Amino acid sequence: YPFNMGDLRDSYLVMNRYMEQNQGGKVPFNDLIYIFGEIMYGGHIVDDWDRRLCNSYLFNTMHEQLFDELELFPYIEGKGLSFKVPGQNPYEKYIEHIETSLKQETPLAYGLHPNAEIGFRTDQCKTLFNTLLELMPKEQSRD
Amino acid sequence: DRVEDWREKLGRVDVVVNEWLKVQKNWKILYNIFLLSEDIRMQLPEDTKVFEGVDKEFKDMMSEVSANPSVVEACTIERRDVLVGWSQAIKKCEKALNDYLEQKKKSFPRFYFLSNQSLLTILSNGQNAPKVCEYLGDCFDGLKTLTFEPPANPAETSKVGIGMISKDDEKVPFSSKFICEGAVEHWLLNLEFRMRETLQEILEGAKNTADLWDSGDKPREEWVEGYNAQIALLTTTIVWTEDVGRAFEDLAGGSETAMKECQKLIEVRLENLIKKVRGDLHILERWKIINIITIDVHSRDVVEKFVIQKVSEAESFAWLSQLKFYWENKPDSDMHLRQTLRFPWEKDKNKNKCIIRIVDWFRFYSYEYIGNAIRLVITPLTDRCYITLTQALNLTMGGAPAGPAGTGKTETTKDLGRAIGIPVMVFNCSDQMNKDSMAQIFMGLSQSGAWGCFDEFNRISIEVLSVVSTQVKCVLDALKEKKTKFSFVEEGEIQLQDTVGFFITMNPGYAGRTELPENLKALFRSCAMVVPDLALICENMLMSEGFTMARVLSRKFVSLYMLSRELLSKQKHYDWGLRAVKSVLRQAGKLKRGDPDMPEDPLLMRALRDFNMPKIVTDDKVIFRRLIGDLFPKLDPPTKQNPELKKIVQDTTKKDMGLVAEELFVTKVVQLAEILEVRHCCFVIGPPGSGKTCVWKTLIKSYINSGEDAEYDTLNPKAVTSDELFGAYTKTKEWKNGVIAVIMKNQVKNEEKYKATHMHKWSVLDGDIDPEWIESLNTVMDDNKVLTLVSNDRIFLTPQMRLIFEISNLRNATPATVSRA
Amino acid sequence: DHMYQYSLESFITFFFKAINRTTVRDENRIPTLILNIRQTIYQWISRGLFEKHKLIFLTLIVFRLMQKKIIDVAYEVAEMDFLIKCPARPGVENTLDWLPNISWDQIQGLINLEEFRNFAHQLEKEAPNRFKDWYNELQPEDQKLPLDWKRLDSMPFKKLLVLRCLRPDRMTISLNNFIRAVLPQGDAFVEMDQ
Amino acid sequence: RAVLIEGIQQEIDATLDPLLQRAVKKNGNQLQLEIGGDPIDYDPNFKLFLMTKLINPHFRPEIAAQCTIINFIVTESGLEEQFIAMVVNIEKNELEM
Amino acid sequence: WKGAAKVKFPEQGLCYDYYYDINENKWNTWKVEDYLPNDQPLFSKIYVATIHTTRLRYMIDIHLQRRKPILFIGSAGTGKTAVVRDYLNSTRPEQVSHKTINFSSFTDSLALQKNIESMVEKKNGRNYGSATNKVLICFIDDFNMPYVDKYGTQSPIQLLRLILDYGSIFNREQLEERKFLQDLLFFGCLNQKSGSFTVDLRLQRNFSVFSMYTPSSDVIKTIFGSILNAHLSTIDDKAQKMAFKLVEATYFTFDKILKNTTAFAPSAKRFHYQFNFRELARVCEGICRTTPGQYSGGDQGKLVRLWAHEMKRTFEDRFIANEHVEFFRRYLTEAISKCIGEFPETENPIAEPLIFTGFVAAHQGLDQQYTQCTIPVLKRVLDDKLEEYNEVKAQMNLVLFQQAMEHVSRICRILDMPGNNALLVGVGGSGKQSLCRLSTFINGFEIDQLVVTASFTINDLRNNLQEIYKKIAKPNSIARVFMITDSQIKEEQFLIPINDMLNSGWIFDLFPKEDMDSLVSGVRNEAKGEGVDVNNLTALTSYFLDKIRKNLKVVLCFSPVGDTMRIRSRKFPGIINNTSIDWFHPWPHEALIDVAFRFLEEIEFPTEEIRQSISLNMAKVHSSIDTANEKFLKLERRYNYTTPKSFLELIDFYKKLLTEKRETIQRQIQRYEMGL
Ligand SMILES: Nc1ncnc2c1ncn2[C@@H]1O[C@H](COP(=O)(O)OP(=O)(O)OP(=O)(O)O)[C@@H](O)[C@H]1O
Ligand SMILES: Nc1ncnc2c1ncn2[C@@H]1O[C@H](COP(=O)(O)OP(=O)(O)O)[C@@H](O)[C@H]1O
Ligand SMILES: Nc1ncnc2c1ncn2[C@@H]1O[C@H](COP(=O)(O)OP(=O)(O)O)[C@@H](O)[C@H]1O
Ligand SMILES: [Mg+2]
Ligand SMILES: [Mg+2]
Ligand SMILES: [Mg+2]
Repeated sequence: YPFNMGDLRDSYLVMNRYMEQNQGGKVPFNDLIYIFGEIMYGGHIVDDWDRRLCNSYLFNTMHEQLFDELELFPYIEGKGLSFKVPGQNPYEKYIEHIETSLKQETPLAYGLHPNAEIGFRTDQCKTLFNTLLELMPKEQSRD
Repeated sequence: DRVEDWREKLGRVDVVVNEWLKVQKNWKILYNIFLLSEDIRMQLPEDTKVFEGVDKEFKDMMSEVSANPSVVEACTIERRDVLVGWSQAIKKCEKALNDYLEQKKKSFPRFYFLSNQSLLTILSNGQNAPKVCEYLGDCFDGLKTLTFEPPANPAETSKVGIGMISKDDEKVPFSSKFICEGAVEHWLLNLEFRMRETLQEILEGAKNTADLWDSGDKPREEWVEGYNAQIALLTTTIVWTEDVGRAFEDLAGGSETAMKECQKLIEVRLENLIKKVRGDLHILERWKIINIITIDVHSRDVVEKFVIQKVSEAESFAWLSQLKFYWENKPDSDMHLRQTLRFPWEKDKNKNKCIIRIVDWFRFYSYEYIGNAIRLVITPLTDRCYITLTQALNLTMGGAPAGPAGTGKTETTKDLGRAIGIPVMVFNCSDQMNKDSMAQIFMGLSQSGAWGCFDEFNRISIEVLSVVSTQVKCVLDALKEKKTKFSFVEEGEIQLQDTVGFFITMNPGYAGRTELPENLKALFRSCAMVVPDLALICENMLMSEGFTMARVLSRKFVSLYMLSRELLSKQKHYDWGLRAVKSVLRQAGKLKRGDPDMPEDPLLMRALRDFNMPKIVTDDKVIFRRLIGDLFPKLDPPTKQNPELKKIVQDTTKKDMGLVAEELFVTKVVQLAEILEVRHCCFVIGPPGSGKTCVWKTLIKSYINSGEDAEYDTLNPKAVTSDELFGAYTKTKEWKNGVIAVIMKNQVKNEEKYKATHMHKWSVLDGDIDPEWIESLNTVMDDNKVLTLVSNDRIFLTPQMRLIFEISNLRNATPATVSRA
Repeated sequence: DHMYQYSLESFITFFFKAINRTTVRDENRIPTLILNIRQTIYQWISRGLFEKHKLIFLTLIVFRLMQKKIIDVAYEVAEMDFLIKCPARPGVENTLDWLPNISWDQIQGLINLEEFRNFAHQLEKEAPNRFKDWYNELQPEDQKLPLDWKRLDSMPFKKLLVLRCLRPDRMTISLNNFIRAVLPQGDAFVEMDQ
Repeated sequence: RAVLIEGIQQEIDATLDPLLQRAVKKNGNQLQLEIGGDPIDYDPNFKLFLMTKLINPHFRPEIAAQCTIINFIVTESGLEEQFIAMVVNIEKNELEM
Repeated sequence: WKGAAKVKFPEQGLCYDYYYDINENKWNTWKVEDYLPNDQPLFSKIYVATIHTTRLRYMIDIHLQRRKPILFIGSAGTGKTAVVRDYLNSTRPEQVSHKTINFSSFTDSLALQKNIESMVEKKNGRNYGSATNKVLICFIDDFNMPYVDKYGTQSPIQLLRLILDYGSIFNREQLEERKFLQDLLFFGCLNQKSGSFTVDLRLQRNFSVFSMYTPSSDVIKTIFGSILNAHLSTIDDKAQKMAFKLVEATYFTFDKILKNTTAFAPSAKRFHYQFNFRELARVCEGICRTTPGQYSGGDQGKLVRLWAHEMKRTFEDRFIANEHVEFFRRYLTEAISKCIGEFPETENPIAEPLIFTGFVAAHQGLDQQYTQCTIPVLKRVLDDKLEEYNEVKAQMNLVLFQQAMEHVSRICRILDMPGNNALLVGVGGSGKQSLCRLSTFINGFEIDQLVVTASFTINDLRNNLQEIYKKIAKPNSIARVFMITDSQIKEEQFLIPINDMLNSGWIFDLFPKEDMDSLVSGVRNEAKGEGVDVNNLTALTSYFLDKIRKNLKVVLCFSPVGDTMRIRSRKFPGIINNTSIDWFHPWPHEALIDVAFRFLEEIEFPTEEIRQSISLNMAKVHSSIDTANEKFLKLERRYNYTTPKSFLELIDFYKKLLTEKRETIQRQIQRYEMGL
């Protein structure tokens, strides 16, 4: 699916327009996940299994506890990555907080298992030796 | 030096020869625009007198060269420079018109959607009003022509307009006389407003009498008869939004029944309206009532979904999401900020205005007459496709519905706009679209608050597509700033009406695709379009044909045809698609209208079985009969046998044919007669050696022995060539009458197949159906009883005339060709 | 992949550029000229290549040097063919708890190579004691097979063969490690423009 | 002077078949060969190069005898043998002049 | 079907070989009329009744007494056409009117309608039959052949299914007029394994289908036995007992070819390897040429050679691969060890230099012989006759090496056999065209080749063909040959006329029916002289067609490259089956050394030992390319090809380059010797 910065920008402009109308009243997360999930990442998704996934992410992150520090990483019970939504601080702090999240890339960030990475590395190795086979010149030039 | 002098002479000839062809062609056009247009003549008196001084010259200079015919004698550097003199002056009197046409497009901005030829014609016949009205069918969604008061002097065409006529000939009368003033672009802009005023004026009268058909003597069904299709739908949806609003206010009080009573009342009106489409009605007042069915069936499905999910609060998303239609004079009107006020009722703030709300996009109803165009079935997908597009128009960017061809991306964008009221224009982008051609579209779209759907926009040259972006950006960038007057790229200062939208209907996996530059995709909020759920379309088609329990039956129906595809022996002559559904529902509908008291389940069961059996082969008869017996468990089907025709077929087969009248044989003759009575075009297919000819020949010899002389002209279509069959022009431009086509003319009247008393004539075409051959006949194969030829001579097929195709195998046949017959 | 098309005329300029950037004056020129030409042409192509194709193109080079025997590497014609495409022969249901069926199906392909003919019966001689312990460990390309298959580690291409068959995840790192050892200034080829 | 015919992948056009025949008919002093419908005069010192941008072409044996096939294909040791002369001109430019 | 309830069959016979006689009530076996020898010069007119041919003759009479159309389906060369072409000939001319329509692939629904409209007269109203209620037979041969369009529906076939069912052909000019057809029958002759293997079951229904079985060991012995026993009763009282011995063999060999399918089967590359009656006919034709004087006496050896040869040169000729030529000669020297059973000596009657020719006797001054010459006698006569063709016609210089010597020998044989049309397949440059022109001049015949311009039309071909058919049709006519090549056929349409010429007599509708009423009239003064019946106008038209067939030979000259011959063979049945194929192999090593040496003559050489020696290396080079060309196709995919024209253009170039080079020196040396 083609996801673009315009798709994030779009969903910010709608979020802005919905947080300017509520003000002191409680935010409408349930209203705001549909427009985020089903509309801005409707356009791309037709499969209806990817659609169920696309929303589940969004249901997980977006609720009342988000404004309090909340583990953005899905079901990290006792793994220890624990990348939270920063509390009230100056703007500059937010960019530093993203550099403070561990440099190590894990699939565990996305809710997948570590052993999902092991499969990707195998698929990476497979796609090398399918491209090498295509370009392997002259078939050894006989003997 | 003899040669190079001769080369210079040919070099001189080639310039002056091309200069007449440049002038003559450009003159011929500009001449025709001035010729027979005293209207256009008096408008530009400076560039018309100049032109008359260039035509009168040209005719004299042409008759002075006629003496010296040869190019060598005719060609002079004197002649050349004079013709360059005209190219320069005819360029000025074509720039004069082009700059004048732009003035009249800018004055009345629907003209931008007319072909420049049609605009020149309307402007030429500004006095002759009824010729102008003819071309407003191109401009508008409905309003094909106007009605008129027969005038004082019969030589004069009538100015005074007493009503408007739709493209299906539904009349909407005007409150008083609408006169056609001097200028064309002036009385048209006066008309464009009056359209919306009457529509608006009638809606006040509708919503007053709409609150009255709750309690008052006049029911809902008898009330719908009085008003237009557009206004009788809007008023139905306005009193639904009211009802569900009163149901939420009650359910805040604590009354649990409120949302169940709301559900009950919606489902009774829907049932009571299905009993109206069953009883014999006028074809205009079918759709005025069936468009109300397809909205009411959705109304029900929403209030069900509220009762199941137990949503007991208004301003929950569930209710915001749904497309609502209010009828309030908001004393705290936020509408002047949300959009711009255009119309006088919108600005009045004393009289009640129709407002349309959906997920924080509230925009007044822009009353553009539609004229009983068929509303699509409202699916769970289309509900979302409204949220997407509305959110896009509120976020001041275009909306890009995208999915496989046949989904109806273009149709769902049109229907949203038609619901909102707004005029939706459609463009068939063919990769011949220049910068200028597209620039004119957007300028006219921008000025006249309209919605540009672009059917197959995906095939626009990536060159011109990179401009489209620069033009679309410039308009959208203006809408964000909310500028009334905005600068376009060329012809800067132009009016912008706030309600403009853009929609690019892109077939994502279509061949010859120009991938949109990332720039352009970032202006167009995409939508995911799936082939509409077969269940929902059948559930409509069932309610169209007088079935009260349609919902349940329609789930049984989708199940049958879906499983049938999987577990029967795949044949080419089987059609389990939606096309074959409609036919079996039509034949079930004629059997409902015959006997309404019978339960709906045994009647559908009978119809489904009765028509799918003669399609189905021996192997599949035993499994299919079981498959129906699964879906309809305990229903015992009685075989509906024609008792009179079966006797007269048995008698003919023995007496005047000689063949043995087997019980299974006459069952096939009865099964052909029933197919021919509803379907003009039949396929008596089978294995090579079987009773295919003998079955249709015995039917004829009963129609002779019961009704009147059934004539038949048996041609083998594949035997003769496709050119010789239909007929085509010789080397000399003289159109030869071909075999099928001359039979089709000879049968209408004057031959042996003529119409004196012949109750059923039919031509039998006993060759193998191939795509190239049948393609020319595809017009008649469809619902239209109309045959087109190479000479453009039409042969309108009579309703008492059939096409019987006797085919062994449908191996080369297209899946559509099978469905048609 | 489209738009990796390189002219002979453009290549010739980078081939000559490389000859004119050599500072070595006839001492060990012919050796140091070859090296400079490989790096020069390699970087020229890589800059153009996407992330995913950069590793593929570098392996083609070291396998085409191997194929033409410009650098000495312990490889057999059949062995390189097996590495580039693993035929997975089913038939032997006998497995270990730790080994996937796919890994095993590849080993029955590997046993057709005359070097690894006895490698199966070996894998059922001290199966959990040696190979499970090896297969489990993180970074097994630098670890050694303690049933005296040590010798494979001492020949970097034959060991690279085994790793694909048993533990393919690590291949893309093992190959990167192999490039560096076998190829002259390999460490400079793999790092490139970091 | 000369004509190079580009494309001409395989199946040589029927109009060339009379030209491809090296035979030229001698009409007294002036030589005239019959190409196409109408015969035209043919002057001496005329060349006709045919070139085929085609990896592994296939010609009718009849045509292969009628026109001499000449394969300019830079492959394997080909370039190698060009690059030596190239390099030896650049490196050891002394004792190449 | 020997599960047949009450009326049991007699044993020792198939159910086919028994009809139920009412007067005996037995199941008598079909009785076959023993062949009486006629004097038909065309072998195609000879018809020996077999068991199968009588029990079909009945079944055709049973489907003509009724209006039930018949279809015969059998392998390409089974003799279906002959069975029907006998019946139609034996019909009464007042009851039946017979006309053949030989389908060509290009026979469209228009072309059939013109043929049917020409046959049928105009009754009263819109009806069209024969006046006097005759039965108008329209015999379709090669029913399958019509062009199968992309979809799978043959237009002419679909027309017939409009004529059989409703009987109403829409008039292709004025497409409103129904035009009902009456009293037509259609006699099909479909062969499986050619064109559209099967036709639409929607027609085959309307027809009664009758298999025609591949040649049996008995059916061959009752036909070709009866032809020779008859034709050796003539030659000698002895050398009859050799007839059955040779006919036993010609089968035995014919069988061991069909049973070894992996060697000799009809394939895409072996499309002409079709071995059926056609070959046994023109073996039994080539033995029927033995004149009593030059064969009478002890025939133990002389016959069996004449056989071996006639066999050899209608099978070897056919074969492409030299493995297949070796396989054949093993069968042929098994056949002679069993059937002819003499194995006369250690020297086999079969040998390398076995050449039989009827022109070598003529030239000397001996009368209508077809006896064997030796190679050195054939070398004198041919060389003398090439001198005689250079002297009178346009000069053609060729070498005459043993293999080209053999080629004239076995083309002069195929022209001499009346009716039999030649088909010389070989790579362009083989000199098939040049050797034919010689072969033609050897015999007293006059070659007529059409001269194609760049802009040529079907109508201009049909005036060139119509010019030839004005020369044959005069009585005292020297039989004109018709030379065609691959280059001459610019488009595939031109072949259509040609396939109808070589299939039988003359191409249907190349004249008006007023011109053909005058051409018939010019051959009424010849028929009285022959003693054939006059003012019958059925036998006279027939007798003329036999004279046109006899005085027209059609030699077409193709190349087997890129399957352009194969697609022609597929489209036109005539080309391959109706003509006696003779394949042009690349020149042997022994030949090349001769060919080179003739051209190296009139060049100087120090000790003349060089000139022989060069001509060895000129052969070796051309033989050493063909062994590299094979290495080049096996090693890489790259295709190269060499032709005998390629070699002949080397010898030219060397001669030209050697003179130039030597003339540059002989000038240079002269300056120095002048100066010294
Ligand atoms: N009910 C019947 N009683 C007697 N004879 C019949 C009956 N039905 C068919 N026949 C006979 O069997 C044949 C049926 O073939 P028919 O005439 O129907 O052509 P068809 O098979 O439909 O055509 P096609 O082969 O082109 O598809 C005819 O000979 C007809 O007389
Ligand atoms: N009984 C026979 N007597 C003489 N010649 C026969 C006989 N049967 C078949 N032939 C010959 O066999 C050859 C091939 O058979 P033909 O009749 O052309 O039909 P088809 O193409 O169906 O084989 C012909 O030359 C024909 O004369
Ligand atoms: N035996 C031979 N000796 C010398 N030249 C020969 C011989 N056979 C053929 N040629 C030459 O080869 C040429 C082939 O051309 P052509 O006669 O048109 O035959 P083809 O049908 O093969 O094209 C002949 O014209 C002749 O000049
Ligand atoms: Mg029929
Ligand atoms: Mg035949
Ligand atoms: Mg030739």
